[PDB]
Amino acid sequence: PRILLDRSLWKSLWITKLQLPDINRWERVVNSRRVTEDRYAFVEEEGVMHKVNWGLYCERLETELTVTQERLPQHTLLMKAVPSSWKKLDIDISVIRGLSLREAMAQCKLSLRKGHQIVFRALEMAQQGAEAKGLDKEHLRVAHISCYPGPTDKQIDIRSKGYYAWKTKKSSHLVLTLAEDPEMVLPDRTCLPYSSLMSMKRAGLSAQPTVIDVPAITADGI
Amino acid sequence: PKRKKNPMQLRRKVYGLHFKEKYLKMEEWYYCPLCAEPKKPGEWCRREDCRQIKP
Amino acid sequence: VDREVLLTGKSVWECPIHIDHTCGGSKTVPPHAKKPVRYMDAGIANVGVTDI
Amino acid sequence: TSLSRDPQPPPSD
Amino acid sequence: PTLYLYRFPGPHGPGPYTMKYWWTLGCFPTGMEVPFRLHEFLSTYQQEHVPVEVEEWLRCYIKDPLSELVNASNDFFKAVEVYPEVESARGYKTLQPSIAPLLVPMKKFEEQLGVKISPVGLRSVLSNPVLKDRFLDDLFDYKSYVEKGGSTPHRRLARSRFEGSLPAETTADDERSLILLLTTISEGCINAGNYSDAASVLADALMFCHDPDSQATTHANISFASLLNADFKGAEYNGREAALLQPQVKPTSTACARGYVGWAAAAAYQDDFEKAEAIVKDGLTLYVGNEHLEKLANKLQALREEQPSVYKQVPRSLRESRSHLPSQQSRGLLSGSGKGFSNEFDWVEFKNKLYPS
Amino acid sequence: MYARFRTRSKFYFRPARPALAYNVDPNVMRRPKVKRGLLKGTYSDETVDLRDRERLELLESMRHPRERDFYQDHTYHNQWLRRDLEKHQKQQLAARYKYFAPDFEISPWIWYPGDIVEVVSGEGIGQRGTIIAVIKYKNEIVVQNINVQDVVIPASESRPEQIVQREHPISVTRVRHVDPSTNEICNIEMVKVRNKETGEMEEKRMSLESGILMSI
Amino acid sequence: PPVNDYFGRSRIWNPIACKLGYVRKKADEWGWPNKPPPPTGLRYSQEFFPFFFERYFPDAEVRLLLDSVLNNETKRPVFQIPCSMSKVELVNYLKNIYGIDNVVRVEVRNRRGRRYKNEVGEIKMMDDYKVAVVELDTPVSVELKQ
Amino acid sequence: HYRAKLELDRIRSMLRGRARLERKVGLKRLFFLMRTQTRYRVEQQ
Amino acid sequence: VYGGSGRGDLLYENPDARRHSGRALGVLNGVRHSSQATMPESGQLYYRKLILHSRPPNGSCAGLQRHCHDTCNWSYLIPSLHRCAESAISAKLWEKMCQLGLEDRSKAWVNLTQYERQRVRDGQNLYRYEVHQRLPLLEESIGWAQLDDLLGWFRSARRAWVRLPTSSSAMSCRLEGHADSRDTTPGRNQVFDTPERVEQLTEATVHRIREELQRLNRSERSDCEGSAAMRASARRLARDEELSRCVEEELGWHGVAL
Amino acid sequence: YGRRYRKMETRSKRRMRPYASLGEIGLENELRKEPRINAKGLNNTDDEDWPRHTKSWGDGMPSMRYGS
RNA sequence: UUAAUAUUUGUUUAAUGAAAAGUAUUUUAUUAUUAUAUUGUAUAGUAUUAUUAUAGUGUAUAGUUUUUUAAAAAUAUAAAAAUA
Ligand SMILES: [Mg+2]
Ligand SMILES: [Zn+2]
Repeated sequence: PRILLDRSLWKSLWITKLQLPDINRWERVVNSRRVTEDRYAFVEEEGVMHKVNWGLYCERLETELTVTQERLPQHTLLMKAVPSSWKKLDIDISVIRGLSLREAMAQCKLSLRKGHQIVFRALEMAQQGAEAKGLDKEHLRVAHISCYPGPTDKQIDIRSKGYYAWKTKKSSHLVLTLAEDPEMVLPDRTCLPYSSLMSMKRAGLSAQPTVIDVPAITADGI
Repeated sequence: PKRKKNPMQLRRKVYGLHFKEKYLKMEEWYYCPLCAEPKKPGEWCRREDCRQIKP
Repeated sequence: VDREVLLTGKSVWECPIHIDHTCGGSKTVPPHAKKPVRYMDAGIANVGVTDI
Repeated sequence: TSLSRDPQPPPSD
Repeated sequence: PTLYLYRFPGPHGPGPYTMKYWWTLGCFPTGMEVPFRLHEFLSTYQQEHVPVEVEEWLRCYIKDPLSELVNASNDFFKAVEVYPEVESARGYKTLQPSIAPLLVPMKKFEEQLGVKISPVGLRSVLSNPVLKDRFLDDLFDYKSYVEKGGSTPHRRLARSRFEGSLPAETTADDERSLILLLTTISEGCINAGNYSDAASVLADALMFCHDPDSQATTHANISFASLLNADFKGAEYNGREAALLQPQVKPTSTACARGYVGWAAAAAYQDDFEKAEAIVKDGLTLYVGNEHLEKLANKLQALREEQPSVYKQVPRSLRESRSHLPSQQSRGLLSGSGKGFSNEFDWVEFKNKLYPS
Repeated sequence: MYARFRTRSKFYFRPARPALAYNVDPNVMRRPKVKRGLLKGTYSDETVDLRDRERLELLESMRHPRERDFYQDHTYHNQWLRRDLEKHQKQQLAARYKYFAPDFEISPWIWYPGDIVEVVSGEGIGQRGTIIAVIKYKNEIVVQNINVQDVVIPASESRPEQIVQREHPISVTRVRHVDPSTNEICNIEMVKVRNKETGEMEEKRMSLESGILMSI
Repeated sequence: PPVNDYFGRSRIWNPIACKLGYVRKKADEWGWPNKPPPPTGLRYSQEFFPFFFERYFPDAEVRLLLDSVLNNETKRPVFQIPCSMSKVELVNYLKNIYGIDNVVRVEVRNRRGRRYKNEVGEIKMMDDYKVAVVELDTPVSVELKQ
Repeated sequence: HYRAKLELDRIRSMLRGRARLERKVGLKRLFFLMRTQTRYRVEQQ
Repeated sequence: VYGGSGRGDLLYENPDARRHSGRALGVLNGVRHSSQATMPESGQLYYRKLILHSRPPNGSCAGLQRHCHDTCNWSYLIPSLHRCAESAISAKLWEKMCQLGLEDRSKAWVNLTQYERQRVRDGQNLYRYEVHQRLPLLEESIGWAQLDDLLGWFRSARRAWVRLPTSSSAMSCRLEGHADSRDTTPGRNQVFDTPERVEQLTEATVHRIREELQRLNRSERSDCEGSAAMRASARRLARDEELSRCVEEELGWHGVAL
Repeated sequence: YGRRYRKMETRSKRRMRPYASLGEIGLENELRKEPRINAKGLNNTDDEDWPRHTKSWGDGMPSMRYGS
């Protein structure tokens, strides 16, 4: 080539650092010279296409999207390399979507499935993260739980009397979103069966819990 | 004679009662009046209180 | 040494490690080896142009 | 629970 | 003429079944893969490596704690003032604006002061209009005090180290405003419903106060917080410490009466109704007139009117068994043993029982 | 009673993503440059990767005890035979350590501490500075108050985490000296010159425009 | 390739002699081929430069194990020597250079050089060393002032 | 042979299931559908 | 308009042009007839509706069951403009410009480098663009705005060094272009009189700042009368004084006087 | 033929005929410690029938199938 | 896709109708002692023992080639008879 532009290719592959010295600089050929102007992007203003600084525009878009995702009142956890097949993991997930955090963790603790245990761990971590961010505990609810296929390992093994067997260990990922919903009402789970009620009655314990009137916190002494 | 099964034949199993009652089903639970833990009616705790009286 | 120079600022001139660019191959050539003279090389570097 | 302490004087010249 | 590879990373990438080997054995279980850990080496050793002379001279150029406290308090006050007020709708509870820009200045203030403040508590005190006003006033007072008369806790620590190398006056205005704003944050956190966090905040809030009345008030507040958190032992401890500070408190303060109330309620939750009645009797003989004691005495008497009709008393082996308040239920929901998941029968806990530690 | 489960089509058909020709994504110069997932919608506050060493206990606890692995303490093939690395990590090594190549140092060396040098390209373009340090074997220059970034020092047993501003090495290709008399950019070349008080001949640095010798 | 790539416990020394080995030996001996070769008498005599230098400036790496004698009164200190030495060689070494004359018995045991991998995974093996366990009449100890 | 691939690729969204997921099955289905519809329109509609 | 860019999105995507793709368009999502392949007739309303409504939700579309970010809030729009001004002009350059202006009254620009001049011009341009984008949301949220953000509306313009119009200054003229060729298609929120709408928005926000200040003063007076005592908090006194001085100075900088 | 290797190995290694009564297990304990006339013979140690609860290490250690 | 599948299912257990070694690897560690060159070390596993370099004052708590559990059918066991 008579004029090899620094972003063009000639006996070379596209290397980012070698073909783009500065991303905000656009190189052109003017008067048989490499002219390095500022990069502009076209935006629609007042019905015409105006040119704005491309680097500033991209940084602005990224920062605005980031701050919106931040101040959106929810907590999203992305667990990777979960030791379970994506099929069985989604089968176990299909029961938790659209539940309160309380009932979700209760079902996970009372279930007998590896997917349920893994998502219990995920719920615990997401609840800790939401508490750290500043969300309340009682108004937490799972909003979007999904799993997509992840890494994979292939393991061969010998068996009795010399037979090779193949196995495909799978792994999936988990996207778990806890959201704050003030209009949530939780069903009364404190109900006891009549058997336990009359058993505690025979024992002498109060079947009804003792509510003690606790005074409020006052800083009058200071 | 065996052949690959379309996605529709892969979703016929969830229509039966065997698939629904095995994987996707919730629990009836309450709070252990002595342990303050979720408990199914019929299964108790190891603690001395939960063995003498059934919470 | 990269971390140390970044934290201190001392100027390093020689490489801290001896680089054997042959990966143990230079010990295979006999010691008295020397490149022979090649007359009339088909190159342009000997002209020493500075404008093209 | 110890607070952030005051930096130390120059040990050498 | 064939080769045997037990477990190798698949086409997409190495999974956990191979990373377990990578972290325990040191390399993949096949041996054909060369261990390459340059990235983590650069991330850990090259970063933590520091020359001796620079490490020794680092402690000379640390920032001034007084200036750091002043700047952190200024920035945190600016942030909490810029934070908007919640607009109350009608028919549905409006979602409070999440505190995104408040975590960094609050974290700097926490790491400069040596105390931890709850983000949930800050959100609650910002939602509450009057609590927000109290917090803003106390923070401005603390700012003015630390800008005019330095840091009383830092001066106390300096004098302590000085007397260690070679008494304690009353609490200063800065420490007073600090414990006031911390009590406000704890009240907001209790309104939000995090009793363990409120107790943990007040436990460090008590360290700044040195006057007996402020200490008695903080002890009463910690007793109430631990009572709501179901930590009856600490609740009773603080409740009786209030009455221990009683002889040195001003006559106008009822913090000792509230401590008596908390102690009696902790005894009642421990199911020692006789002890609770004795405690409330002593509290009434001390302060013949007090509603916090009178209401609790009436409740205890209403319970004791039915106590002898069921078992003639509360049993001995059945005490501290019935779970009353929902805080311990919420805590056990997370700290409970699962069904087949994590229990005495699972091996990850069975080996912990078997081995010493 | 029964949760609504919808079988996903990705678990039935999931082809590989289209690859790039010559590493040329056909729309690099046309689309904006933002983080991955922000425009698409993929966002996550924290990413808890189980393949890290810190989560090894959790990863082992989440699996079932019946699963077994037989080569925990010994390997099948001997792991002391020197064998080659992988392509991606060899390329990482070749990209990080470029000064290992023969004749990587620039000859002859002209940039010595004490000169006034202006940055011609890259970040900090049009700024003059004094050469503070010279990393010769890497062909890098540490210039005063130019390309300063925050270097961190981890907390030890007695000190906390400490972050401080420090200059970073700048490549020699994007820096040019400044004439002491003209105060402009000038090409400088090595020049052998004998001293007046010493018969030996030393190598100084001379500019083409003004003709000024620079000592070492 | 004839290069042995195994760096394990069973590393074998190749008995086959290569031409380059003889060339390098001769070149280090008398600067082949620039300088004329010394006569057979000087080549086979005790005055030949390598033997003369090995006799008048001996080179033997003797390393003491700090754990064997540090803060413990031990009667069997251990040392690391090159493989070309023997019990008599080591006892003469300690008697003439360091003055340790009271040597009861030296227990010889060869040991393969230490092998390890660096960050990039290259297998680099340290030089081989012979372990010796010398026995003295009196127990010795070098205290470490804590 | 000119198999109508690049033209019938854009109509795969009208199909369902595997014909919409995979390419060749959907292309065969669309080819057969268009051929039989043209035949019906010419000789029987 | 549904999938590509919403109402207050700073993005610009031609909904019918796939410029953000790394692959040729193989399958057409919204197809009504078999004849939509060789001639999709796209651009017609009744078909581009199907296509753009069958398009999936993007990061800014905020799908139904997923939460939707609060964007129409003035208390969020103002810090957006402020952060854009900070991304445009750095703190050092901002201090240099403030000193140069307070010292020479826009007469010693020769001290600034051409790169800094271009940075200032690009920052002003980007600020004008984002104001043109947020104008509908700002006119929507002007009703229930708060005093802090109403003052930040002028703070951000001052930081970006853009003098707001009042009946340097970059919001005074419109972008040149013949009205017969300018884009006027419906559905795309694009104001055509920016110096005429931003000026009346500034007048309205000045009136709103006056109303908020008077409301604060009346609430303080009513609280004092209900308490029947003149016991004002030091924090409130200092806040009132500093906010009065700040609004006075920052409106005098732009040229508006209460 | 279909005979599982593991199951047939266990069946051929260990006995299956169950005891019928406690008197029968007593008679078996009596008739077991009898010398072999011409057979191979097995070691009759002085603690073969004695309680191994203190001898064997695993007879007291925590067990999962017996639950502590 | 076959696949909610086929075969497998093992952490001291019902301990075993039983118990004395050699050889070649893998892995290495400051053993003691007789107290004169060199040379290869110990336990633990793994594979093998016809074709004599392993059998006697008397044999390792030896249990991975020994393997989990609250159903019918199929299948295996005629050493599963108190049948034919
Ligand atoms: Mg017709
Ligand atoms: Zn219980």
